[PDB]
Amino acid sequence: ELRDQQEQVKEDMETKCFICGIGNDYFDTVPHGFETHTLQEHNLANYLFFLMYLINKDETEHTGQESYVWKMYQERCWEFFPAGDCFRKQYEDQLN
Amino acid sequence: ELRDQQEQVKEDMETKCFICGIGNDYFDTVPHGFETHTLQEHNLANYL
Amino acid sequence: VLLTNLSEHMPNDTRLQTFLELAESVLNYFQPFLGRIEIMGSAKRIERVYFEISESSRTQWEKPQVKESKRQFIFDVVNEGGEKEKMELFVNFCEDTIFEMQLAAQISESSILTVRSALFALRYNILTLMRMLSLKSLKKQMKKVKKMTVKDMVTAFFSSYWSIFMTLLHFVASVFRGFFRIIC
Amino acid sequence: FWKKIIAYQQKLLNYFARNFYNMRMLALFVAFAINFILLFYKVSTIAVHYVLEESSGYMEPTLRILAILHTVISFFCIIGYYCLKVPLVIFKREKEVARKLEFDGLYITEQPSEDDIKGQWDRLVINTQSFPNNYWDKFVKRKVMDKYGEFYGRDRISELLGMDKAALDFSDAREKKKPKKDSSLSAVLNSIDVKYQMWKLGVVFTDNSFLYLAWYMTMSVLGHYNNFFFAAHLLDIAMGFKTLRTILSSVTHNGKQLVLTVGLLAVVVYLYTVVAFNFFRKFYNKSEDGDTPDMKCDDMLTCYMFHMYVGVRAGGGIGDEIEDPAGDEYEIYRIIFDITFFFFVIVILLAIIQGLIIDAFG
Amino acid sequence: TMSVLGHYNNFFFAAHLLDIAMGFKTLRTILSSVTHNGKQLVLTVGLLAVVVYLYTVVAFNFFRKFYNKSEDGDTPDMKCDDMLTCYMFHMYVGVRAGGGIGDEIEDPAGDEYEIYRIIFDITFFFFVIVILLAIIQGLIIDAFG
Ligand SMILES: Nc1ncnc2c1ncn2[C@@H]1O[C@H](COP(=O)(O)OP(=O)(O)OP(=O)(O)O)[C@@H](O)[C@H]1O
Ligand SMILES: Nc1ncnc2c1ncn2[C@@H]1O[C@H](COP(=O)(O)OP(=O)(O)OP(=O)(O)O)[C@@H](O)[C@H]1O
Ligand SMILES: O=c1[nH]c(=O)c2nc[nH]c2[nH]1
Ligand SMILES: [Ca+2]
Ligand SMILES: [Zn+2]
Ligand SMILES: [Zn+2]
Repeated sequence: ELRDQQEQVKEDMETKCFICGIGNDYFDTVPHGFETHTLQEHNLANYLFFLMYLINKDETEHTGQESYVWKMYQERCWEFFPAGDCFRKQYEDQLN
Repeated sequence: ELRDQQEQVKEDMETKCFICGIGNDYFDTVPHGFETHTLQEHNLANYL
Repeated sequence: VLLTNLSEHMPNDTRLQTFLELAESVLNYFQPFLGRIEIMGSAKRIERVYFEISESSRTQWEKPQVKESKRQFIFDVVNEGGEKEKMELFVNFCEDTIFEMQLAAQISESSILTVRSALFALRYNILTLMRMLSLKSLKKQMKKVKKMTVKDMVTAFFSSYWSIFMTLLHFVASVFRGFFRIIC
Repeated sequence: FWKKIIAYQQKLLNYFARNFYNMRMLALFVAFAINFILLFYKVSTIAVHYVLEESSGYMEPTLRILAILHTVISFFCIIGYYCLKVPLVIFKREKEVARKLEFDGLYITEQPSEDDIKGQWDRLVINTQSFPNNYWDKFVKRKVMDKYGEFYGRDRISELLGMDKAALDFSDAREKKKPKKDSSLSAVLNSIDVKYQMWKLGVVFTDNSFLYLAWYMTMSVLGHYNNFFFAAHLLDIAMGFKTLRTILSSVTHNGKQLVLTVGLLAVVVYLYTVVAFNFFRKFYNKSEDGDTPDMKCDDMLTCYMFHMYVGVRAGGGIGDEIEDPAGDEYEIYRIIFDITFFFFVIVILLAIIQGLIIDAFG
Repeated sequence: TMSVLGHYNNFFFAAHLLDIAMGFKTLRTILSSVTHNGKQLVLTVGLLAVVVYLYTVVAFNFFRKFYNKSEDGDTPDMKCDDMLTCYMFHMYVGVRAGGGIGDEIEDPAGDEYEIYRIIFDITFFFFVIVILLAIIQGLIIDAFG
């Protein structure tokens, strides 16, 4: 069962992304769609880089979205994070 | 199989509520949706 | 960043792609530093966010102190992470990773012989195979077997392949000798 | 005449390639018959003369004939494999090397990783004139020339790939050619390439199936010297049947974790041996007679022997073969020692290796 | 035929007690478990035979001197002198030894082939007892399951 749980974790990564949980099946319509969704659209590294960018940027110089995320982060509100959605799903009707 | 049936019962509780059987996936759109559906919306204790 | 924003919000307009080909080198250079995430907007729409990623922060990311920690974090959250505990744990791990990468930046201060013996063995052994053609001893057998004899022909062909197998054995022996020289 | 050597050679090669499979089957049957003949073998009583006892009285001539026939059939199996499957492997590797040469520029835009025997070996085939010998067009050289020559440098890229621009211009210009003669042996020697034959035979030797067939070769020729080497050919049934192939590959499939589990068993046995060496030596006498002792755990090498061999196989722990600890002042320590050995070594890690193998098979 | 032969010899009537397996569904499943995976089972038995043959050949060529099974010293019981009897001594009583052929073979301590004997018996214990026997066992029980 320990082996099975490790394999379960690995294949859950392979099937779905962490940030919004949309399975690879939707992204798989376009070539390397899940891979792209992982490295640029929904990247854990990119989100952490955004967090450090917010921390290292001055309060005066924050943009609108940056200030919104910073305010929500201070108040420990995680709604700004996407939940079962992305840019591709949001604008599927126009983009595709 | 006895162990598997016990785990099956427990995870069936975790996935779906008893009263109407709608899975947690629908309630999961809002935060703690299944938990809320269990303690106030569909509560066995409340029905009793 | 402005060009990327325009391109992503309008992929259809061809003039924008013309500017993109005019500026491919700039975008290619700025691709590692460019950051791209999707957030839930204040107007109930998903909005892409673009930001700068520093090279030092990247290098700290590839440093192993990040790697083992993120292994552990993923392993924990995939197994025992709830709907909301997943995301709070992600934020907590982000802060912990920030601290430990600051620590890493602080602490930071500022088969060839196998291939090559195999090449020797193969060249030597094949050259020995063609040393028979260099001696030129097939023309005399040719002149003897000007006449027509399928039995002599099959014997000669079998001898040539017989020695090709012998050559294979010499190659195996040379590989074994090289292995002995390297292990000793 | 030379027409007739070429004709009969191609006829033999085509026959052997056509019948290569059934002929491997006949080789397997000959090996089985040889082993069945060896079943009735015997020793006679100082040089021990191994004499084959014969119930009917005709076993040894039949064994000689079948050994020679096994060698011949196996050699012709070599011939059939070379005629049949070798060109396919050569063509596949030629396709790969051409594609990484053109699309990726593995040897022009980049360089081989230098840890890849495949790349280091395919470095030689590039300059050969027989490049795509079996991969359709011989114009991939010109295509790579057009793609990468002007960017990196025409002269030395032409030196690397094997052409010259003189031939490229001569292609468009007028050409006169002198047709080859089958009589002239020197013409065929010039036509065949030392570097291409280099690359081809190296790839063939790198091929795994050719290595298996060469193993079959060596086992047969050694079986001629000693008839018992023919028993190794009976391992070919595992190659023959898919289920036996699955059983043999089950070991390798989980073999990495299997090696780790064997190492862990070794670690545990070492710890138990150290404990018994420090404390429980007095019980390790294995001599039935009282006059001379057989003091097994005096040397830790012999004690680790006595554990690995015969304690793991005891079936109930090392406590079975060790003498009874009743009445000793270390009685409870001995009991805990042997019970923990029975659990951790026999009940555990052995069921683990067993389950790993059977689960890989499943 | 079993009944009419049981009239001649009353012990042939014991064969009719196999009819309970026909009678009950669970016993029918147990009896059909052998046939369900019986093809792979025959192949596994053949592989066990192959491995035992290889070990017998090795012991015949090298390890004959250990195969004495006579308690008294006056007359020897030289088991692996003939390979047919040695293959007997392996198939029967080495597979059933429970700890490999090393249990019933005499102790190899002090011989110049000591390490070779140890590797031989340990590999026999693994490949024959721990392996391929668990394989046949698991095949049958998994067919039943
Ligand atoms: N949201 C996601 N973010 C990042 N990777 C994701 C995501 N969803 C799935 N993946 C997959 O996870 C892999 C990269 O993430 P991760 O760091 O967990 O794995 P990895 O291959 O072990 O990485 P690394 O070699 O950098 O340690 C890729 O195979 C990618 O497709
Ligand atoms: N319809 C439901 N009514 C109540 N709980 C539900 C329902 N559906 C799912 N649950 C889940 O069952 C749990 C509470 O119910 P239950 O009493 O069966 O479990 P418990 O944790 O053992 O409770 P307790 O500690 O009170 O004994 C919670 O985890 C809740 O999310
Ligand atoms: O594009 C092609 N690919 C091939 O493999 C081939 N063979 C002959 N002609 C061919 N053309
Ligand atoms: Ca401002
Ligand atoms: Zn996502
Ligand atoms: Zn409900």
